[PDB]
Amino acid sequence: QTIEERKERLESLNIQREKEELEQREAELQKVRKAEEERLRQEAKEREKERILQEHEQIKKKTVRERLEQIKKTELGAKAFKDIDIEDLEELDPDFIMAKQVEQLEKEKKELQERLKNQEKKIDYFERAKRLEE
Amino acid sequence: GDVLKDRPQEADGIDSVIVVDNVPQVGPDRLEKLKNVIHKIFSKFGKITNDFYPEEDGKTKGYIFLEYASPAHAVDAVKNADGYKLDKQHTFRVNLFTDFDKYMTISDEWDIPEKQPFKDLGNLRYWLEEAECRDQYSVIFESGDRTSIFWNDVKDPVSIEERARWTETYVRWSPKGTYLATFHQRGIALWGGEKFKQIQRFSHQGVQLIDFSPCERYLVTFSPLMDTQDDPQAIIIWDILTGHKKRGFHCESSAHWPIFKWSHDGKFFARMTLDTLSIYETPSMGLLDKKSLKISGIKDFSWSPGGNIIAFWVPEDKDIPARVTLMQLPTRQEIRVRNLFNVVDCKLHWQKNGDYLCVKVDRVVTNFEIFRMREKQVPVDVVEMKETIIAFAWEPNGSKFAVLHGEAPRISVSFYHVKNNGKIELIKMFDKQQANTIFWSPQGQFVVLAGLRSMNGALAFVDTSDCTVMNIAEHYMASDVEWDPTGRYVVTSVSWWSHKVDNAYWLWTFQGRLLQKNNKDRFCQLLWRPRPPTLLSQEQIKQIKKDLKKYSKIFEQKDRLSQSKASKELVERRRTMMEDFRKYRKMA
Amino acid sequence: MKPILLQGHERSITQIKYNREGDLLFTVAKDPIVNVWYSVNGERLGTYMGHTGAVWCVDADWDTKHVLTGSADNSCRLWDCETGKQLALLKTNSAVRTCGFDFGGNIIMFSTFVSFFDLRDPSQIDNNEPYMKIPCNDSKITSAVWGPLGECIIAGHESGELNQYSAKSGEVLVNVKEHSRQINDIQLSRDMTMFVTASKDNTAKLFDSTTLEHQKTFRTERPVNSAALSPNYDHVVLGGGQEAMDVTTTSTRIGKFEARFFHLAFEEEFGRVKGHFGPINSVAFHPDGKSYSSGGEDGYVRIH
Repeated sequence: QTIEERKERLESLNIQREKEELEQREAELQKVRKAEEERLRQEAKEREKERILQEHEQIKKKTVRERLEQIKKTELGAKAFKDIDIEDLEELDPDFIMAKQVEQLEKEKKELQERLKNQEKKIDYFERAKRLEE
Repeated sequence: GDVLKDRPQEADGIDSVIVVDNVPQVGPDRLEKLKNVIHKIFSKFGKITNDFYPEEDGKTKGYIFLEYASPAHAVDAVKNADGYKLDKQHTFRVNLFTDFDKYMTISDEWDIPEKQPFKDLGNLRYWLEEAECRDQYSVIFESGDRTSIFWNDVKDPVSIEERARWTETYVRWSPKGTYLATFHQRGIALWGGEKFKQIQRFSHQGVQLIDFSPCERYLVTFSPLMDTQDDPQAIIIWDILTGHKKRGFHCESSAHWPIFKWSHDGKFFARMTLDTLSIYETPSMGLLDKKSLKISGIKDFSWSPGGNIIAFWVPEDKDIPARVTLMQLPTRQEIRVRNLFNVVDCKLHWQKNGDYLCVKVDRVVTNFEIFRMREKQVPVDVVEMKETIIAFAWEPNGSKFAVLHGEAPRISVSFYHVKNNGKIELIKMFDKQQANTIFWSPQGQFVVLAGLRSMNGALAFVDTSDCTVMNIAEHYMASDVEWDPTGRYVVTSVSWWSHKVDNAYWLWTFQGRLLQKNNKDRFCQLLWRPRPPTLLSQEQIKQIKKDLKKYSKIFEQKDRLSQSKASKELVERRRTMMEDFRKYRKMA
Repeated sequence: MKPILLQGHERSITQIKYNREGDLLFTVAKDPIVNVWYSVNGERLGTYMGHTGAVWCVDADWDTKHVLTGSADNSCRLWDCETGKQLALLKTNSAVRTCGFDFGGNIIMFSTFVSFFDLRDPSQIDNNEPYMKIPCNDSKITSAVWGPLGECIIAGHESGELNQYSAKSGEVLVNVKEHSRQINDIQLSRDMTMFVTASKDNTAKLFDSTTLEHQKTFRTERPVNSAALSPNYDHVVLGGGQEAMDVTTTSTRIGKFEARFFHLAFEEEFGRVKGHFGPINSVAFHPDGKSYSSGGEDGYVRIH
């Protein structure tokens, strides 16, 4: 049974050595997982940063391109709002007072006519005297 | 004859004997000289039959007594011949039988009584009493079809008196409102009063033009129709008050009629006959024995408006400078001679108080000569303008004046003042107007800086205390501009007699704006009748010159109430009817 | 102002209307000759004479170009204003009594029945006949006219009635007894959006067209036959020759028919101007607000 004995161990020997190599074979697949991980993290920072940095510069560039005060706030240079209001004040108040003054003098002629009205009866006395003088 | 006061008989006489003046007197050689010249008196008496020579007690005679073949033909005898051939010193006279103790008839024993007072009461007395304004301007419509005299238009009344054919031809009012004058084929009528009664009428057939003396002694009438009652003439002079004929006068060339110019006070007058002066004293219609008032070789003349001084302008002779003349009215002597060289044309512009005279000198460099007539020795200030002056206007009664110069799109108004310290000043320039005419208010300052503006209202206004534009009238109608005598109305009007874009008269305030218009059918003439100020008391005029404040009473509400009462309800009865009428406007 | 009255006719004027610009007033009359006058200065340009019976009515269009008359002579007439020549002649079966234009000129009213006439200016035809007839309903229509753009028709009636027409259905709506006598004339407002009716029953009224509610009565002591609305002024005119409120009505030599000034919204009489020689038969007002018009038994129109 010596020939019989040798064969059984060989199956055990073959299976175990292969399985241990299979464990080694499994390990190599596992090592690949560690290998994959390294590239991704570096890229993650890089991908975001690379796009952002150009964008950050470009977004600032776009604003800077238009940071020129294209509207220079000196288009006409008057910058007038209260200009229309101030003129309206002097003319309106003066005209009323002046007219009243004007009216007063105008009215005064009637008042002078009242001084004249005493003279007007006096003038009829002159009219009477001249007719009397005859 | 020989006598230094030789005249014939003073009346027509008996019919049976002929009188011959400058006759065939007794004495050798003197007799045959008027043998024919007295056969003038006796030639139309038939054949002269006897012409006995009377001698005045042996002195040389001028007259003889004559008889004819027919005694009663002496009335014929003195008209069909005069001036038959004569020698020595006798010619051209005839009459009838040496009549004497001649007589004349004339109005006497003056008592004014009737017709003295309708004219006077209406204006310058009632006017002063009247408290409204606009100068109580008269009205003329449809070439005299309706003629109206009116009261003040600011108040409810317009029309004071209106009549048909009151003025058949044109219109005229006197300078102080006392009289209104009318023209007609039969003569002139003076009208006056609130009811515009007939004041005086001068019967004068076919009178073509008239004028009135400043002191009302004389009426001046001008006609293209000639009458023969007075010497060969085309002009009658009438006494305006009495209707009496004062004088008649010839006119050689009727170019313009300011022929009898008057003194400032109206006391004396001057008149040109061609290049000769005839002087009629305005008070007496008498000749002035003042030497200058018969002057030879003067060429233009006018009077001071406040000083009675005479002025003459004589254009420059070949070698002697042109010279302006100041002749005083009675003394007749020179107070100032103005000799200037290269003068081209001259116009005389006086100030209303007669304090200053401006001479517009053309040299073209126009020069103004301003004479300080009140300051002693009459120093003359010369204003050298440079740009073709087309108008001058004095401030009435003041020492300021206004001028207009230049091209019509760029016409400049310049206001000037003359000062007590001699130096003249331009107060303000108002450029680029269309003005060519000035109608100042009688009260000062309110100078109407406006052109003709006929159908194209380009009128403007300058006040002169502050050189300020008070108000503008855009009235196309305005062609003439005048201020009221009171100084409270300036009327801008149009004439359908003259043009046809408007036909109306507008009655406005002298402030500077047209208020409203009363239309006139043909607008022959529309004028404010004068309410001219005759006098004033300086003390009453001084300070307030009111009863309290502003004008008269401090309230000054006596007339002011009417605006609010009449508008809501004019008389209550009129109201309820007519209140609906413009309630409708808003609501509907 | 001065009113110029033209009395170029020997028989009664029958209707007046001013045109849009108002320099012409169009009038047709009881004498067989209608007349066209310049309203501005009162010069009479001419007469329209192709009718052979009393022409009861005239109105002038929105363009102020042509005037038309309708008659009891069995005809309806459109007239050339330059020479008065009848250029075409149309027969009608009855008297046309009141006229008033639609705002667009594309339609016209006629009073017979209440007739509706289309004008198809694109077709070079002024129709001889009305385009529609509203037949009578218990009464007879004395007067009728077309409101603005033809939207409503307002008719005054011989029985004192008012009638109302629906443009989209073409017919009459209702009436009410109000007055006792015949409607003599009817003329539209200036914008034609509302209207007044009139009758010889001694009452005058300001009426809403849209609701048929009696809104207002305008009082005179005289039956008013005609009124027109004036552009440039809010006015109503009240009218009689003979006082009309008494039997044996009598006139003065002067001519007691007077122009009466009234408020359109508020209704009061505020004064009068005499001068016409008959009952007012017709009325028109100037587009400037400068005139009013009276139509007399003497045949005259006076524009004031």
